[PDB]
Amino acid sequence: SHEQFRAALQLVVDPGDPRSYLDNFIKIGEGSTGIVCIATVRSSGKLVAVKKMDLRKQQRRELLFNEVVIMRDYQHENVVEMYNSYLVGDELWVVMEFLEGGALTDIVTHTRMNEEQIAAVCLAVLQALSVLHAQGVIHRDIKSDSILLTHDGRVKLSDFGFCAQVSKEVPRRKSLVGTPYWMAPELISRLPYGPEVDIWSLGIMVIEMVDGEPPYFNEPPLKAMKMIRDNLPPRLKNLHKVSPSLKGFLDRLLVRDPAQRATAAELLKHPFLAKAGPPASIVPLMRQNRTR
Ligand SMILES: C[C@H]1CN(C(=O)c2cn(-c3ccnc(N)n3)c3cc(C#CC4(O)CCCCC4)ccc23)CCN1
Repeated sequence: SHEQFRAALQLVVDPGDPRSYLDNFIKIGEGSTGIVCIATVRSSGKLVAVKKMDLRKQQRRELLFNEVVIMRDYQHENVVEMYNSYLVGDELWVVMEFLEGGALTDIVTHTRMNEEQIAAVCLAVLQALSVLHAQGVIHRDIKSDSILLTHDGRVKLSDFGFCAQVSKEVPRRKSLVGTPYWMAPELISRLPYGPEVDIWSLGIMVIEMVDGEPPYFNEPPLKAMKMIRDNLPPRLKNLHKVSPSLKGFLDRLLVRDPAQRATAAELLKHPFLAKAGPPASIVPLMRQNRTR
């Protein structure tokens, strides 16, 4: 029931009607079940990000609990910070840190990044993923859209709307959750899975950064999933010279067998991440800067 869901959600969100201390909502994104707005904290003038989920439009409701609960009080340099969560009418509102730099999707679909830039993104995501995996947090939506940047190029992991929590007692999830093109093969095959699905999704995002799009992106999503399930681990098709470290790096991420796929803590030591540039190397790629 809808009101049954709204009632349970009211117990886990913060109390209050946040429309009191926020105004000047500017819509900047749409996710098919919700939107995302820039808002102004009326008491300080600072800008925050506010995402509003239409409760009536959630295929499966438990996911909204995951994000608001798992992310409350979470602090990491490479993770977008959630300030508060509120139930407003038929919408869940998440008030979070606003990243003015926007998504990595805008960079990857317009220009090809150099290895120093790709290494910098990988390092930021892997640092966030290693801390999250250690606490049992599975992101389940790693892609370019889930990467947000500051104006000076700092990488922050975003969109924990599909995240989940595993423990020593229940160490695996089984929900069919994620974006079809970045989904791990064990997940598409409807097997139980753990944090290793994020490592595969990261490997697909490397292909994004090199090739501009994930494999099979021209195909409909259900077609891409059948192909991920049955085909061999993609390697870069963007056949412009790639360094051997990047080649060896991707070979540790895009492993069909999750038990053989490298973990986040293992990849933090990989030679490819030595290529990582400073956050400033991301800056020229952003739309506000790349045409000057
Ligand atoms: C096509 C797009 C549609 N999208 C958007 O429009 C989004 C834009 N932002 C922006 C943008 C700029 N700055 C910020 N701070 N957020 C989003 C943040 C989240 C999120 C989240 C959290 O889970 C992170 C951990 C704490 C709790 C909340 C989700 C979606 C968006 C998503 C990508 N695909």
